[PDB]
Amino acid sequence: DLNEWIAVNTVDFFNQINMLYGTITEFCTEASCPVMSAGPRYEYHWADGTNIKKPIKCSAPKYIDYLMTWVQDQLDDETLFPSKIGVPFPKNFMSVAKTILKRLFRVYAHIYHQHFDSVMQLQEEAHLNTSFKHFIFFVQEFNLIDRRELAPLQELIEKL
Amino acid sequence: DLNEWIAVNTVDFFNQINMLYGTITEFCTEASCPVMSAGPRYEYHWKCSAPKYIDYLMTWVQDQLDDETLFPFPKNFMSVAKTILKRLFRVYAHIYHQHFDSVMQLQEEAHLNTSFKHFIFFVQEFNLIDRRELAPLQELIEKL
Amino acid sequence: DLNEWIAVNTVDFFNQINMLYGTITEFCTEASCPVMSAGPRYEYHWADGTNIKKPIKCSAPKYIDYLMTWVQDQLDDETLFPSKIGVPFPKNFMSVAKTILKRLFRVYAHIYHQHFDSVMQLQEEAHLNTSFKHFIFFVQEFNLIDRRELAPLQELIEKL
Amino acid sequence: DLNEWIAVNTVDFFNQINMLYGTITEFCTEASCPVMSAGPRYEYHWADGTNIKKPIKCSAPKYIDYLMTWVQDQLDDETLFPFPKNFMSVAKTILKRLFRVYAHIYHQHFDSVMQLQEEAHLNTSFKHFIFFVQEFNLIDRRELAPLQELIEKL
Amino acid sequence: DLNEWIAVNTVDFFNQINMLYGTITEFCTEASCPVMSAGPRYEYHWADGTNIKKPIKCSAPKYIDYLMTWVQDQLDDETLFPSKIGVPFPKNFMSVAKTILKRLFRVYAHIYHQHFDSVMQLQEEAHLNTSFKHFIFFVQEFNLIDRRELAPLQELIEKL
Amino acid sequence: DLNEWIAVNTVDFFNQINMLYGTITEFCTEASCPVMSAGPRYEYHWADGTNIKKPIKCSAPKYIDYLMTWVQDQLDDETLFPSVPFPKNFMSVAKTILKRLFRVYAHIYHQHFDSVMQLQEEAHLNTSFKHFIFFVQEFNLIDRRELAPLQELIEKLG
Amino acid sequence: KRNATSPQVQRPSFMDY
Amino acid sequence: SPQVQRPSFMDY
Amino acid sequence: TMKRPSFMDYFD
Amino acid sequence: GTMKRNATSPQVQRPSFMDYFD
Amino acid sequence: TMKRNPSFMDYF
Amino acid sequence: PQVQRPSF
Amino acid sequence: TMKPSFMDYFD
Amino acid sequence: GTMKRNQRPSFMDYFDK
Amino acid sequence: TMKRNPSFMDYFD
Ligand SMILES: [Zn+2]
Ligand SMILES: [Zn+2]
Ligand SMILES: [Zn+2]
Ligand SMILES: [Zn+2]
Ligand SMILES: [Zn+2]
Ligand SMILES: [Zn+2]
Repeated sequence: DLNEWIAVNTVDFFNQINMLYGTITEFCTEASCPVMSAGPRYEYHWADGTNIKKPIKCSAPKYIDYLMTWVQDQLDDETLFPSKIGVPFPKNFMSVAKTILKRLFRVYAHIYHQHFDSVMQLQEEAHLNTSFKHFIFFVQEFNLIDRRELAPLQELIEKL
Repeated sequence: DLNEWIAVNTVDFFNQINMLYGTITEFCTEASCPVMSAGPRYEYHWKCSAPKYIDYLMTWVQDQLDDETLFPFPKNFMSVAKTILKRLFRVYAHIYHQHFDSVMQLQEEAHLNTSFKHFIFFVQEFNLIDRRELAPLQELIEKL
Repeated sequence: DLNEWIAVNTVDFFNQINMLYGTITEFCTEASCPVMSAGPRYEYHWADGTNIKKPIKCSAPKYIDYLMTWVQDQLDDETLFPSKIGVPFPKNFMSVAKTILKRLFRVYAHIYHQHFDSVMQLQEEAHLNTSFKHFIFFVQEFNLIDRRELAPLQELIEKL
Repeated sequence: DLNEWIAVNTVDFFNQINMLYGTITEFCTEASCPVMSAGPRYEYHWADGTNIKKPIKCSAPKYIDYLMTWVQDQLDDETLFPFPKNFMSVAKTILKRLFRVYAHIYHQHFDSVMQLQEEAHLNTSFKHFIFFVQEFNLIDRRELAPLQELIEKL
Repeated sequence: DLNEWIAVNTVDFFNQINMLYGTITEFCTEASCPVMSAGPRYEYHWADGTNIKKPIKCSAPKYIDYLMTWVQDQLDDETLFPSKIGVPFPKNFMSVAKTILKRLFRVYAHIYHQHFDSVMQLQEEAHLNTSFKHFIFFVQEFNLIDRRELAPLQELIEKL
Repeated sequence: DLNEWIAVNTVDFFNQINMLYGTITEFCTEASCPVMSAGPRYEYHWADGTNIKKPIKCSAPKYIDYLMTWVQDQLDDETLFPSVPFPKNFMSVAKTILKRLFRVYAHIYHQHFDSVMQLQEEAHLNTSFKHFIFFVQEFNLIDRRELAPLQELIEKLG
Repeated sequence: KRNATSPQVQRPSFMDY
Repeated sequence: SPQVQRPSFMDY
Repeated sequence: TMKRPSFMDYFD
Repeated sequence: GTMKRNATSPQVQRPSFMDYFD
Repeated sequence: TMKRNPSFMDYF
Repeated sequence: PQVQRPSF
Repeated sequence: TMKPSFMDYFD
Repeated sequence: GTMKRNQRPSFMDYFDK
Repeated sequence: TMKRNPSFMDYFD
């Protein structure tokens, strides 16, 4: 069953991204990043949580803040991510996994576009690149994100 | 910088190993793998069974990851991390040597190799494991 | 579309299992098999969607009794298994077939684990093995049963 | 014991052949198949001894129709398929004649089968069928002539 | 991305069918074609069905009129066929496309069975065959029509 | 007859190319494609026009934009494309369109094929191109010299 | 209980379908 | 005889 | 909606 | 007899489904 | 449905 | 802020 | 919910 | 003219299989 | 706690 493999990677990359963003969160501020964006052409608004519907226009620190709590809440949901072998994956699981990975991608995109400078200072260019390569190679193999969504890093994606 | 990177990788691979071993835990028994080994020439002591060593191992690792004083860094953090990763490697070695046929039957060769590839490039990134400990899978590694 | 092929095979193996179980019905009793199991490590609880929901821990003969009428009720259900080309397979058909095949598998495992001695005495091993091999080839080619469900006979499956 | 195994298999293959033939029955017609045959070299004429003595030369659609009705009637016969003294004899004749449906399909409709992507299903069924009849020698080598090269490959 | 491909091809073959039938409209009359058919063995009845939930037995020329008007109405429906990249496809789009293609196929079948003489007389057989070959390859790759619907041209399909 | 055939095909490939170019329009920019080209040896300048001399040197994004806008109005011309007989110079007009539509294929293959594969549209582009070339071959609507930029590719598809 | 029979379930023939 | 046009990519 | 050998000569 | 063996023309050719098994 | 906690495999 | 999945 | 020069590093 | 003439193209490598 | 003294590598060629 493909589901257990997708589960750990979703967890795996969730961990990697929070770590990487963690290294530059102080350099990602309301003043530096008034909106969640991935280049000039791409801005994102938070929604499809059942708490917040009307997509809200907010800063990158907050968007990433809302996102990670939301994602983490799903990971701790036994009905969504079984901690037991005797518990099946929900019928809509695959769909749930895709939404998470799709938005997690946006953190990669935002960091690359707006914060690559601090990353190089930290000598973390390899770590960000290694994580992203693994991330993209994972999502492409199982079509977990529609390519239309991947536009902001298309040129980068091609070189890997 | 470097500590946080190793921590997340150690945690991430801990998750991967438990999942991967999970697919075959039933087929790794006292009878199937009477000892922790990765082929006849390479044996490990925690003597106990292969099923027991990994159980002893993962419960032990779980205690470390949950240790806020180790994994919020302490000065000996790196050595502790090196100690863990070295032992996690042994699960790869055992699976390849003793249970690889069963893996393909379940069609997880791709997943194991991908996990292994990511893992090996990671320990090589900082040489967190000495060449001799990696001996049991030495031939596979160059091909990657 | 693959519905008719899956249908005829589901019926065919259903017939074979009852025949196979029939030869050893005398050896499967309340005392020998107080529960539905496939070795000490594997016990199964019965639950048909219409009559019995919360799974019942019952003996092997009765579970199979519950099981075989349950499967057969579906086979005689014209709305599930069309006797006419002008009646389509239901949209959830594939899902129904998998559950049937999933539960039918448990009959092989019990026979193999607890009553192989009686099978050998009757010199009926080839029939069981032939039926089982064909069955496993059928479900694997179309992924009709999750790997975890197949756990009780994994080593045997590998030798085939 | 042995009778029951043959019985269940005889019933199972009856189902498989009807399903398989079903995929190409509209393409098996009076115009396409004026006779029941397995290539130019092998034609079959219908007879069941009780209603039809003198074998009738008929089309493949009609032959197979006569056949399945004849076969289906016996499977529903509790005195034959619960054993009677002649059970084996009855089973062999059924199996011998069911084989001919395979032969017609391979020879006359294999292109349509591949197009419908049912070739694997046909081959799997045939493989199972031939291995079944050979183990108990339920069909004579002479009857298998139309597909002997294929059988050797199995 | 896969949706956009289905859309443009659906429009393209629709255009091709209207052109091809246009060349032979004079040979398709109520007297020549009193009913919608693809040979004596295959007749079709029209239903929208929202506007007509009971299949109507009518002539081939008129059905094709209902068909082509019906199909075009859907093509001009922005909620089904987005005119903006910013308007997503409906959840059921594929199902809709499959329905159109299933019915568009019937025009090929009618032309081949009843008016192939007229096609050749106009020296347009290659174009009809070219249009049909492209059409069949498209639907087979994406399973847009079930094998049972394709029966009337099975022999032709086998040759291409 | 043949005119109706060229008409539907011109419109169809107009549709196919626009969806296909559409999939990579964001990756075809002023910075990436300062000129309309199909490999180093093949550059194109836009012209409409009458006494064509010193036509326009433009970017690939702008050139293709100018093109589709130009093509689209001819398609909307009832006197050219009866929705009324076809005009006599119809063939020449179709040839000019088809000749210019080809250049979009050429640009995509030469400059943006990596993006196509990543987008998993390689099969679709190849299918469209194959049909397009087979169409023009029957009536020589594009001379071999114009097809030069993809001659090696054309050879594999056939 | 004692329903350990071989039903020998038939699918209908190609005619009657 | 419609010759239905899909939209120019620049409009789309 | 759907319910119950001449042109084929061209392709032989 | 229900089964009849003919004597084919030598123009007869190997059946289509055999070159599938080639 | 199912919850966790071989003298024939010798034949093979 | 790491999330480890369970052992068994 | 949806609507510069770091790539120089890869030269 | 509207068409001007002035290391192998890389998309051809995809076809060399 | 390690001390010294090809059933899967056929897969990689
Ligand atoms: Zn920021
Ligand atoms: Zn083991
Ligand atoms: Zn029992
Ligand atoms: Zn026939
Ligand atoms: Zn007509
Ligand atoms: Zn460009």
